[PDB]
Amino acid sequence: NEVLVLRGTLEGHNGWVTSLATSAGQPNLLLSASRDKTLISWKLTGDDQKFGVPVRSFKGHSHIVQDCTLTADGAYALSASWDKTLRLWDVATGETYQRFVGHKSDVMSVDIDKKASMIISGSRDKTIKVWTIKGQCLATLLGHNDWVSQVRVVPNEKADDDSVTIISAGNDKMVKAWNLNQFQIEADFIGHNSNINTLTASPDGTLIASAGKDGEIMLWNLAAKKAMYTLSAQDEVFSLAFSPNRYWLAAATATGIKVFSLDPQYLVDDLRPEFAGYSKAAEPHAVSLAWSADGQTLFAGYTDNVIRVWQVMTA
Amino acid sequence: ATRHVLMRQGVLGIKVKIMRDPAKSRTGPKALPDAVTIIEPKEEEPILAPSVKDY
Repeated sequence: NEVLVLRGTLEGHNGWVTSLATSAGQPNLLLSASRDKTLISWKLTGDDQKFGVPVRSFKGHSHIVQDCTLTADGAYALSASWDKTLRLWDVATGETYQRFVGHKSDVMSVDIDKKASMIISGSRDKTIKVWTIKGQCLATLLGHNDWVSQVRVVPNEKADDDSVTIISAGNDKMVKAWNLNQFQIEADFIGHNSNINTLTASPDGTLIASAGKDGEIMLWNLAAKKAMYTLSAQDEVFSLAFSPNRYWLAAATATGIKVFSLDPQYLVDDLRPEFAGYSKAAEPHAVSLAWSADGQTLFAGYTDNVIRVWQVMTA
Repeated sequence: ATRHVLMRQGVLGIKVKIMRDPAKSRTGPKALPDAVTIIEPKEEEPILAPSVKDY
């Protein structure tokens, strides 16, 4: 039934959209990512023209943003980039509470646990490093031999003990899940055929996805740690997306979005629309995606310089 | 170098030009500006199926 219809975008950046972020406490309060050294804050007013007011740039690094994770409260935006950081931005404002420095090779990430505290970040030095909500390390993990690509938060409804769990990534072709308090050892994902360039997580504590340079999307549990639904999607995803509470997958496969539908096992609905003056090898192929925090609004993002948000509505 | 020889006859010049092994060196450079050198990647083994551990 669900005819998914393709609508007004929100265009704005000069470089190349490379993440994007579900606001995670004020789902308007969009908050978007970059390549050309900012973060254009887009409202969703919504009211039609502009779908819905590009109200704070935020400028820079010196170099290219690969991320922009919102807090558990959702008004404090956490940077990264190719000049070896963080720089915690204020969503409201233009400012740098705490330069977090220290890496060597080019952050690839950023994420924040359910209370806004013991943050993490991958790298190319081939680690990891915790930097609390101060430029300071708990510790500097080293179990991987590689470019560890991405790490995620998971959002726990066994109501949290308190010695918790997070995750990771990927040229050694593996994952590894680090107690976020005292980085202990828990399981990994063996097998794959090249680069793990992403992963994702459950919106309670028992779901995950990884993904593709091979084609296959190798799925989860964390609270079963057993390898799952093994799909086959040709090119790659660069750019994965849970609906929050539907059971819909969203990931941007080059080519679709393949909604795969992680219950039964079907292709509902592929969005490759809209398109004007190209030689293929121009599509202006994505690099970040999200599901309205409250879970409709897919904020579909693309290279080019035009975000193209595309919600699901009625038959 | 130029080492002035004061034969009888008439006078000379000598000129030597060593070249140094880029490796044997430490002085700055370890090559020419030309020399581009390459690894012969790695020898990997394919897939299996899925598979995971508990620690």
